[PDB]
Amino acid sequence: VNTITFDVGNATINKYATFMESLRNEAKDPTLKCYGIPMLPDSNLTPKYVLVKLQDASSKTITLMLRRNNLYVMGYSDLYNGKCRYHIFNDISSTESTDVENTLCPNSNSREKKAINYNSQYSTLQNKAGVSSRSQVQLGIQILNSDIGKISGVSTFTDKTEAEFLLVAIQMVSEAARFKYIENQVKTNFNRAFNPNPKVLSLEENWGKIALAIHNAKNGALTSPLELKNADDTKWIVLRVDEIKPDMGLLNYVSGTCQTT
Repeated sequence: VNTITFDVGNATINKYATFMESLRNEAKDPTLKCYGIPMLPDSNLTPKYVLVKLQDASSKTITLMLRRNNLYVMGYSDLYNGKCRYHIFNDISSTESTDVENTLCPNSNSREKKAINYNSQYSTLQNKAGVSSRSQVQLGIQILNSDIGKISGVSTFTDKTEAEFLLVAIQMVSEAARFKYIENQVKTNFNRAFNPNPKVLSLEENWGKIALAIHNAKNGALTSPLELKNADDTKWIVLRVDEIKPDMGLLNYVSGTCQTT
């Protein structure tokens, strides 16, 4: 398994772009694509995971563990009290939890469990964060930096603090890797906090359906309309791959052949 580092504490637009490029190039299958868009591999291709190490401005770090097949965050680690502490989501199987423990913290003689005591669904994370919509949790580089400092090396912290950090990190790492549109929202707002707009949220919620729509399209024509949102919360009825492709960084894994270019 590879570990890709993003220096949040000394970040720039160009270093975030490079981070996104590196993460997509690690995660993608070496050959699968549809309409020129790289696709994630099956659940069997090794390495099955990708690690992302987030560094704050005091060189404290938090390492996220991503499943390569779908880019979901499985858990994260940090260094406290001389130990590697692994924090696994409660919605991971026993077998995957063993991989998470041993991938995040391979030294079994100096590690500690500190579970994430809730699942990874956006509805759940929003509930723990106290918000009716994650539009209400701002994203940004200084927020991510600050959030790392509230957790890394910190004995105890609230579920709200943790859920806020996860909402931010999941969206600025996995969702941005999935969607060039979301990468670009971060870059357009690089110097400031921002609220994820209706198009961000719609893309995030529909990523799997988008992948299938593109994989199934014949000669660039979607088999059925794909309804998403524009940034002003109006409907976006997608009819051709041409309209959605620019927003895509990675397709979810879909079995079977497709139009490859």
